Amino acid sequence: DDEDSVRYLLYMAELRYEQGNPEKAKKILEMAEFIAKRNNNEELERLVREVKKRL
Repeated sequence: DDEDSVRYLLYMAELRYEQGNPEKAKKILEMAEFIAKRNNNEELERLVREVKKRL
């Protein structure tokens, strides 16, 4: 239900941050946040902000 698509994007933003690319990680995070806030699941947006605490 598109929830996996947010988890996929979140993992990518961590990798791009891990590889030392801060700009791409924010962009994938912006895309992951757009979809998450348009999903009916509230845990999805909780995970997004949690990942934002890691970046």
